[PDB]
Amino acid sequence: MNVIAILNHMGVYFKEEPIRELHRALERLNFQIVYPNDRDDLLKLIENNARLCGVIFDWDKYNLELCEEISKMNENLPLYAFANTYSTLDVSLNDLRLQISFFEYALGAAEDIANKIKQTTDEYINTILPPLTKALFKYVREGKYTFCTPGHMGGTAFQKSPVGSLFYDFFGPNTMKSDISISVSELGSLLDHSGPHKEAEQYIARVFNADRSYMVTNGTSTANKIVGMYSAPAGSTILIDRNCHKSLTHLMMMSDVTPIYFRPTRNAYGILGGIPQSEFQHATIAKRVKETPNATWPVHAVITNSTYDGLLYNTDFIKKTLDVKSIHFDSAWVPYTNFSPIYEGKCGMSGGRVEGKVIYETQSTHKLLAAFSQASMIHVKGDVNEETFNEAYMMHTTTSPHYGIVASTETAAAMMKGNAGKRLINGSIERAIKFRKEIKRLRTESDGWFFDVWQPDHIDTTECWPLRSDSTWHGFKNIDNEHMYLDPIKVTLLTPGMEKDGTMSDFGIPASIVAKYLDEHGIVVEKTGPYNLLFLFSIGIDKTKALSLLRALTDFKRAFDLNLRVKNMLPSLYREDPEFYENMRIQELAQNIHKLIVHHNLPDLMYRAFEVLPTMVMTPYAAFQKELHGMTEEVYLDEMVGRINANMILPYPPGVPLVMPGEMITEESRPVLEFLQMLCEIGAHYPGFETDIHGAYRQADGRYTVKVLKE
Amino acid sequence: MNVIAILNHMGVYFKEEPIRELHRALERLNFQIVYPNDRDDLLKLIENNARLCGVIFDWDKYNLELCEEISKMNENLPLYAFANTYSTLDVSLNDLRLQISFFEYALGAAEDIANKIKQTTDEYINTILPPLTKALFKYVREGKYTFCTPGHMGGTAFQKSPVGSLFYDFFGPNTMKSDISISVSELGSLLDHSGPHKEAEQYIARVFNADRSYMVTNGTSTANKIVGMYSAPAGSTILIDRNCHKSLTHLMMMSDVTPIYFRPTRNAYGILGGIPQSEFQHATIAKRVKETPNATWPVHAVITNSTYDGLLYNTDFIKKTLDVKSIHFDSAWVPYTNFSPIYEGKCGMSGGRVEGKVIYETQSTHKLLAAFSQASMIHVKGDVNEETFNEAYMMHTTTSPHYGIVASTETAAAMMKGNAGKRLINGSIERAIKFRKEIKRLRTESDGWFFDVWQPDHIDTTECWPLRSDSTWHGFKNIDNEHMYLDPIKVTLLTPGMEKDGTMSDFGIPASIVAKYLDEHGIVVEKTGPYNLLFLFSIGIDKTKALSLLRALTDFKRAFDLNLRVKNMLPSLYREDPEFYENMRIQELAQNIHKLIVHHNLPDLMYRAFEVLPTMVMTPYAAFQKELHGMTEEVYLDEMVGRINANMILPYPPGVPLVMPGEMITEESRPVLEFLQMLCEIGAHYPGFETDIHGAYRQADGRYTVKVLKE
Amino acid sequence: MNVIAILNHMGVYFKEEPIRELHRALERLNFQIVYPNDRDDLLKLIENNARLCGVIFDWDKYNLELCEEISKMNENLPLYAFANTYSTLDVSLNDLRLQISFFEYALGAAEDIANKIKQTTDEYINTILPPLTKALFKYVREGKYTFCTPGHMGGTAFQKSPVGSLFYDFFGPNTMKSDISISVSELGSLLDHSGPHKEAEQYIARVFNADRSYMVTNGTSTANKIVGMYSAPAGSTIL
Ligand SMILES: *Cc1c(COP(=O)(O)O)cnc(C)c1O
Ligand SMILES: *Cc1c(COP(=O)(O)O)cnc(C)c1O
Ligand SMILES: *Cc1c(COP(=O)(O)O)cnc(C)c1O
Repeated sequence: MNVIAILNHMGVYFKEEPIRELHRALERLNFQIVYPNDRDDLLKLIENNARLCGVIFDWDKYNLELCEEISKMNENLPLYAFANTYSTLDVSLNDLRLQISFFEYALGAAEDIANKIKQTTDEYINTILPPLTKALFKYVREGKYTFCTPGHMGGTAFQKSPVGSLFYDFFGPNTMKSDISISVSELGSLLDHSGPHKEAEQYIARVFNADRSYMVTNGTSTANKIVGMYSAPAGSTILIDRNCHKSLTHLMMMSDVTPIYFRPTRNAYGILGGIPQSEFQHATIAKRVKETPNATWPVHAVITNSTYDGLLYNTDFIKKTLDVKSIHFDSAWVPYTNFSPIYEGKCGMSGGRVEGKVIYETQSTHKLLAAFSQASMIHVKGDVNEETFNEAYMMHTTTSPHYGIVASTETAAAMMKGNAGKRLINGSIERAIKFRKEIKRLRTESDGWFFDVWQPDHIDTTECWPLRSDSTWHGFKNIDNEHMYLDPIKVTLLTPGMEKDGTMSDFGIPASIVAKYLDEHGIVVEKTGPYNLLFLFSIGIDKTKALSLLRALTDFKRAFDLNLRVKNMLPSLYREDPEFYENMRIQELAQNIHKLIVHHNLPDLMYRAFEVLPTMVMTPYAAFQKELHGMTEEVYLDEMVGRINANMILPYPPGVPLVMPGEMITEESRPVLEFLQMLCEIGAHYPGFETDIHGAYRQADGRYTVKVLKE
Repeated sequence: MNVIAILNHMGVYFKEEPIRELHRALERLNFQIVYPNDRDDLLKLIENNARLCGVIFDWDKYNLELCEEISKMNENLPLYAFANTYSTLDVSLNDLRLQISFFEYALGAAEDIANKIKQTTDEYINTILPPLTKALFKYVREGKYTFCTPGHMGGTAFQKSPVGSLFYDFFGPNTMKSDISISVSELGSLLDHSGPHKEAEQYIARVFNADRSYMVTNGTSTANKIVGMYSAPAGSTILIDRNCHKSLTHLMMMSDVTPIYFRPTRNAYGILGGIPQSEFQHATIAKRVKETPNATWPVHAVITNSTYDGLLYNTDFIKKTLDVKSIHFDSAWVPYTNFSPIYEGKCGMSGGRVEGKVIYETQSTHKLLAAFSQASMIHVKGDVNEETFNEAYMMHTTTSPHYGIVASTETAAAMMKGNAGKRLINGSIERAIKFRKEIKRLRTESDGWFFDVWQPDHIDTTECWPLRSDSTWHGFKNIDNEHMYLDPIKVTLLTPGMEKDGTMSDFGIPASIVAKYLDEHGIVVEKTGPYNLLFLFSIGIDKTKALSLLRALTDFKRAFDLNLRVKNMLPSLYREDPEFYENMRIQELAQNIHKLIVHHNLPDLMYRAFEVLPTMVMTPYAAFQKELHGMTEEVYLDEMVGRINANMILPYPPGVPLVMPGEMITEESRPVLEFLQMLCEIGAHYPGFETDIHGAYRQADGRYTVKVLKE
Repeated sequence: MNVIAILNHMGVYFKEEPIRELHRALERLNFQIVYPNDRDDLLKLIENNARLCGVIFDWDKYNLELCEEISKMNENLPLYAFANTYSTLDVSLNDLRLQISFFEYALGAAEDIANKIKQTTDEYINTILPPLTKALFKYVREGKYTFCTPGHMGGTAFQKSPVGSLFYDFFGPNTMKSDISISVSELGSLLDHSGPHKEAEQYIARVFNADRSYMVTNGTSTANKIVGMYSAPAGSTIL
């Protein structure tokens, strides 16, 4: 932050001479001097260059063309405008947040002007930063408190060991000095909720529109277990979603509760939809209570909004139909549904406090924002006990938190405040919609097959495309209108190979081959398998990272139409088995895999398997108790009908659980077992595409083994 | 790491000319050149300067005086010794780990020598570093895999926001690039325990002498709950220590178990001793099972070794008398009991595998070592199930671990391996023993009172001082011999004010006033209150931080003997209440507080209160169930006899729990209630020394309120 | 105030090399470096030279010949003494007012040492000066309050008149900026006897051994008329 802009050359000498004298004075305090050209030149030095804090221009030249466009980007940006004798303001310059510092054209006084710019720049730094981060940066340059934790104390022990000097010189001197615990008086403690930590929690909830919010320092996987243990006593009933996370499954194994799984919607490509509106009724929930042994009235509900693919729900209908006093929303993929008018009424924070209910959200911080890993939040909207919810937060958070992540956790809430942060959320949406139009433009004009974006036929708008009932792009039968939304920054590329009715075709390329082709250039697909390609277009994807993805997609069509070899296209796959992948081309491998999907019938053995649910004998908490006593055994995959599993089956593809720990496969869940045996055959012929199931151990013959319980 | 040493000036020209030519060649690749004088000069450039990797000296001048002292410090340190024509080795140079690189004195070949030094230096970096850290540093300069988590992607989003540029320019560009998740193929995942993470768990367990060790990324407070949820089913019996931690209390409130509290020893100064040998008997444990309703055979035991003050126990006697198959040792203060011969047989890892038992330890990493915060380990010594214990670890660690802390967790185990790490553990002990002798030297020679170290009269040794039965320095009656140890790096300053029998005196200064006086110069007291001052002498405490503590202690005697004012000595205390602390001196405040301790009788109302235990009605897990249902109420402190509390009482001073959540104060625990009412009176007369109890809330009249359960 | 003294030479290289690295780091923040000779050389750099604030010497060489003579001349004078491994204090160093800052001989950390000396020097300035004078110097560097008396406002009107530029350039920029009236909130007023002016009256009386003392701004000739008009009514008798 040391860029000073000097716009507009008057041509006279009594105005350019003070500029030349100031040029030699600002460089003595480390400041970069730039000279833009016209009005459009200064506008490009703010959106692209974020390290600018000084704009020098003539006030009697552009008093209305610069005070309006700059105010729409940054409000507290200092403006070192130079006025004259006959200078005045304008009536249209009253409702604009600006910081204009006037000066004169006096010779010899250039030294006093340089001291005022440095003092004004320090005021801008001490304003846009939160008080928690301000106390961290001040303690590095001035704090000298000895005998504190940790033992390194800014890297003192690293300067005495030969191996410790390499780890300290990589990050930097200012990196280890900010690693302090609760051994500081002028910073308070995180568990005490006092001092700078008290004002930090009120600053995040005010920007994100909330009443009280904490700072989880162990990722979202930990924040879901703290809230789940607040409104679920031993022996109650919870309403967890079927499309849950690995951490959400362990929550059912740590508390003696009786969960009730929902019935989400799904298509044939593998993209899971959402929970229908009929499941939130009173006659639907109460019907499953009597059918499930040992189950009372549900007091907590876990809703995955959005899912792993990115599909927003309708919170305006759940907060009125679902009769749960503690409704939870797993907002681990949408930490931005507030800073844009196309996201109002789509989350729990949008709106107001529900009478007699409370909304919990675990907005991830390190997922789709800009902060260190292992960072999460707990958004509470309602009237809860402060002395009770505080004890549950200390059950998973240590007494010495890492302030390096805490400073970045609150930073994400400050980077989005104001018009400077709205240009990053709306900017990523405009870059995502532009990428969606570049696919349809290069599809009809191309000569052959081309990738397709899972989007409606009409994308001539900047909002969330609703999933209506008279469309064929989504392919969700019996879908509810005004309930399923689409995330514009969640572009899902649909590779050719299937039709629009859900059947198979004759010519197509699976998404597993494209996933490895993008890895050679440094692109890893977020979700691949059947015929989908999920990508993340958050604030970290600029115009360079977005255009680099389109160029790699055009190279795959050129290499496939010319029929190239595997060695001259996929060097990483050739090193796995050079003998088998010798005389093989890109067209021979793409056609042999497509025939195996039609032969084994993948879309049918996957849709019917995920629809039915195995018979849940006991609660997931009771299954973990038998494992600690040693009553577990390893059986074959073909010999397991009528047994209780011990772990959760997570087959890849897709990425959703199959059998929960504590269920039994009877005659109702017959297609469930057929889905596991089909992946063991298709993933054994060609190397590289082996079967990936988190729970199936590979032996020395080919047959996988599962972990069940003793009879 | 770029320091090259050139020792011994022969005086000739055919040997000094290649040195001058090499001086201009090594500077082109960023290397600092130093020229030591005699033999003692080179020895000071290694212990103090850890960034050295090149030693150039004549082989035919000091072939035995340098190859022996350097080998005792660093083994893999390269030695760029220059040999001659008539050069040979020595018989005494066979059992020494060195790396000697021979060269010649050729003109013009100085460029080829610089390439060999840079290549040898790169081999030294790629050897002393663990494979997990090596893969993290290499991924920064080569790995460019985009479209992955976290969202910042090396700090890309920070370059677009004005406030984000100030946070990216603080830690450094190489800091954000090293923040990656499990979205990397060549680094594996932490939950999968494969790849670099698989070899990292074996490298730590080998140095720390263990079979399997993990890396907890949420501090030690979280790792204690992982072991507690493995050998303690719902309805069993655990043996938790009375001197537990805040996280250990929440473990009893999350699992339906029946804990049995021990009876640790204690004196009058507030320093808690340890568990006697009689509590580990079979007739003592089985007697408390019948007296406690709903209690079976104990299957798990939690032993706090060491405590908060630093007192090692006797693991050689516990592992034979205590009949518990799952014995836990809370080693949250001794992460170094395997690098010195004066610590053998004092921890659970020392020795061998116990037949039919298993030892669990939670060594703290960010306490007395050198690593980032929120880092812990789980040491397992026994025969446990791998597929069962792994599920308990994933119930508290997120799926995307922060590799910045994981790389530093294994670094702490790598910085101590070899003789280079033994000089830091034994070096901190030598600096601690030297500090203990400087107190007794400045006590008799001084003219007046002086601080005293809680140590025996004979400290003329370098080992752990045992607590015998014929000594008066410890003041623990009915103590067991060869069971209580002393940590030399845990110096506890005993301020004058009490006698050696446990009564009170006439002249003394409390430790609370000294605690605030040390904060002015930059010294934070770890534990204070009655008449004790606990400090931490880790590896980070060098000779500068050690000598700075003695100077501040001598300044307190000078300011007190001359009778100075509070405003001219304690500026922080004067700003709290300038009106009351106006006409007050340092002698008037030190004498008024000492009379309040004798009047209210603190040592008697604290020793008898901690001895007796309240009547535990229900288990701590059952007390948390009534809090979620809204059956709590706030009552006065004077009206609570016969009620069940909801929170844990943690009064300061000292720092140990008083009443556990789920206990009742009857007629047996009468002194327990008197201890809470005594602190409310002594901490209300003079500002700054208010009553600090983690459980009692301050109202608007003076009387504190507690949180109990409804009848 | 920017003179740093480095006394004695141990002759070794692991102690003189950190001195050479610190020599190039202290000059970047405007600090003069002097190299005294023997013990009598450092004593002449304190009584004669008053702009000195840093004394660097070996702790294991003159631990009693320097900590006694310097204490007899200045109490809050910082002492940047470098200690070693086998270093300790003396029993005759308990009743002496000194400010000893310990360091090491580590290479590469010369930049961090320069930041500790600059902050220690700033703490020395903010301690020996009274709070009234300290608040006046900070108001000049940090103070953009407009529409206040007097009319010059740090010398603003002097930059417009040709004759006024000769009077403003004679004293200095920091001279006219320190001439402020009671138009400042964080400095209080002299007639109100509150804020910094309240603590200044109690500080002067404590130095000159008194209970209360004011500050007359019109010489002694005016102070004699204030006391005379307090204990001499109309028609009384004075001696
Ligand atoms: C990725 C994810 C998590 C894990 O996020 P972390 O911050 O790494 O713990 C938890 N829940 C959901 C729904 C996720 O998608
Ligand atoms: C300090 C301490 C802890 C907490 O350590 P962290 O690594 O910060 O989690 C836990 N137990 C004991 C006994 C402690 O002293
Ligand atoms: C010199 C003198 C004065 C005048 O002093 P000023 O401070 O200039 O007013 C007054 N009284 C006596 C006795 C003097 O000697």
